[PDB]
Amino acid sequence: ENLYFQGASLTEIEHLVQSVCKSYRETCQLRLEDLLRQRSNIFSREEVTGYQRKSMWEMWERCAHHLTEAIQYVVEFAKRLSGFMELCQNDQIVLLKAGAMEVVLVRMCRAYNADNRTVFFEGKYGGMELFRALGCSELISSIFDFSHSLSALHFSEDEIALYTALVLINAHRPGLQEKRKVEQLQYNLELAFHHHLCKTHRQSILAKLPPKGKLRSLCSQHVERLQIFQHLHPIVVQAAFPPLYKELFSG
Amino acid sequence: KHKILHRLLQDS
Ligand SMILES: COc1ccc([C@@H](NC(=O)C2=CCC(=O)N=C2)C(=O)Nc2ccc(C(C)C)cc2)cc1
Ligand code: NA
Repeated sequence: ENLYFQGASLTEIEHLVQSVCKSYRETCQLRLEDLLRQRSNIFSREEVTGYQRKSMWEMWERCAHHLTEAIQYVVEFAKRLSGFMELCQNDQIVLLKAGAMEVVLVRMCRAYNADNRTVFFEGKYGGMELFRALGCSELISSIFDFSHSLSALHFSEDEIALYTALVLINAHRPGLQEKRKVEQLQYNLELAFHHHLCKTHRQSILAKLPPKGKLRSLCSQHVERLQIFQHLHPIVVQAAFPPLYKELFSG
Repeated sequence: KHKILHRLLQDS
């Protein structure tokens, strides 16, 4: 069904690198150059206070929407990814349900400024104090710490492209029907990532990459904080949360 | 259900 579902040669690994980098460039949602230029555009003390004064349900809804929009670009990235559309519909859904949020969390490090510990949110850069109305400081601080540790790696766009393809194409996801097909696809993508790192003398980042349990823990904490919000405002989730968000994180 | 996800995946 696809070349990368079997053993690939060096030349085909080289093509896979260009393919993944292209798929990512066309689906990155926000341009890195726009994110870097906006670093000086920081929310005022008055603006931060206005966000803190917002109700919990309103902040949750704003955040669920922005996350949902980011996930749509991840779905488009998956669709352009070599071998993804050749997998069955069950496996594509399994891979996106388990991995879309993890891909968004990795993509996030581009919108995060380690110099002043601020993130790009609704047109400007703000610290974690901007999300105080959410009432999930542990999850927010954990996301900020994770983006801070990824920022220290100084990832290029090509490295993000390749690493993020691997976050998504994970053959160990429970519920995969064609596990062997996913395994071979993951192997070729592992080779493509390691090949590009070898070529750019960036193999030193391999030991510095976050453990796979770190991304799973963040996702499990997200689903947990959602359930606590759901108990407090069930009609807010049912009526105002994006349908795509509920499909991935509620059930 | 996976209504939205199926639709996004099918929409070519
Ligand atoms: C692809 O990477 C990003 C995607 C979106 C954003 C931010 N976008 C917006 O705030 C936004 C504004 C208006 C709109 O219509 N759509 C999105 C974004 O979502 N920021 C963000 C940052 C941190 C968090 C959590 C820590 C709560 C959540 C959202 C940042 C990086
Ligand atoms: Na960063």
